[PDB]
Amino acid sequence: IVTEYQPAWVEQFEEEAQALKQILKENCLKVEHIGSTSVPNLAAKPIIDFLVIVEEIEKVDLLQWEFERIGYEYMGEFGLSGRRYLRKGPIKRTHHVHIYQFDNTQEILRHLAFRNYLRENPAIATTYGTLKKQLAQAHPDSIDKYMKDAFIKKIEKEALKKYWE
Amino acid sequence: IVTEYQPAWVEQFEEEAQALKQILKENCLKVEHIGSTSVPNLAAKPIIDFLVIVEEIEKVDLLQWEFERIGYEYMGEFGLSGRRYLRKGPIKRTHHVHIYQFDNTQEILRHLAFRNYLRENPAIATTYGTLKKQLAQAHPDSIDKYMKDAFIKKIEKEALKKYWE
Repeated sequence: IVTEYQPAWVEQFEEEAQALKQILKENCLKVEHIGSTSVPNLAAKPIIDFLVIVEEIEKVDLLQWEFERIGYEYMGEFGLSGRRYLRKGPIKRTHHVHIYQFDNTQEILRHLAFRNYLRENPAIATTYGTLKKQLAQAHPDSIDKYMKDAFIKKIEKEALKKYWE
Repeated sequence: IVTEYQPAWVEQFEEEAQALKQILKENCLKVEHIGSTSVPNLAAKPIIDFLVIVEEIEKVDLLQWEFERIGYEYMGEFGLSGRRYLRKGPIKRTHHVHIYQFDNTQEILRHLAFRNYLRENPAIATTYGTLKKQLAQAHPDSIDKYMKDAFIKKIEKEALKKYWE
C-alpha cells in the first residue's frame, strides 16, 4: 500500500546500504538510494530501492548465499540483461536491490536521472504521488494492474533530457 | 601534429560552441568540450572536440546545409549508430563535432567520463601525452597508425568506473 512520505526511509536506506557494502566489498563502486522513497515528500509504497553499481556483475553470483543469509531472495537478472536483482523479505516486501555493472549506463542513468528530476520538480512528484494514491484506490487487489507505466516512461524521458543540461 | 597544451583551446571551444547553438536552437540540450583539448595541460593535436547532446537526432539532418555554410563537412553517422559527425575545415582540420541524442548514454558517458577522469588524474594525463608525443615521433606520415587505441580503451574503462563513485 502507498503511504505518505516517511523521512525514516532515508535511515532504512543508509542502514541497509552499509550491510550491502559489507558483503560486496571492493566490487561495490557505489550504492544509491533510488525509486520513489529516495524523493523527499513523495508518497510511495514503503519499499526501499537500492541501485548498486559494481565493477564485475558475474562476481556478484559468488555472493548469492551471503545475500540469502541477510534475508534476500537472489533473483538473478529477473528479466533484465546484466542486472542482479534482490528482494526481501519473506514476510513482507521491504527492500528491492538493483545491481548493475558500471558499463550499463542506460539502466544506471534511467534510475538516477528519474530520481534527480523528481527531486527538482515537486509539482511533477505531486502529480506522480496523486496518481499512485488514485491507482491504489482502484486496484487494492492487483499489484499487476497497479504497476503507472506510461507516466513513468514519459517522466524517465524528460528526466534523461534534463540530466545533461 | 601534437602540440603542448594551448590554453586558447578553451577560447576556441567556447566561440564555436556559441556558433553551434545558434544553429541547433531548442533541440540542443548541451554542448560540452571533450577529447584531449578539454583536459588542461594535456598535450594534444590542436583539433577541438565538441559533444553536442540533442533531443532528436533526426532533426539535425534538417540543418546539414546550415552546418556546411559555417564550414563543416556533414558526415552523418560516419560509422557510429545514432551519431551525427561534423568536421572542418577544408584547409586544415580544426573542429570535430560529435552529436548524439540524449538517450545514447553509452557514447555520451564514454566521452564525459574519459575527460573527467583525465582532468582528475594528471599522472595518467601525462602518460597519455607522453605516448601521443612518442607516437607522432614514430608515424609522422600515418595518422592511421597514430590513431593509442588500447590505452584509450583501458582509460575509458577506468574512467567510467570512477564516474559513479
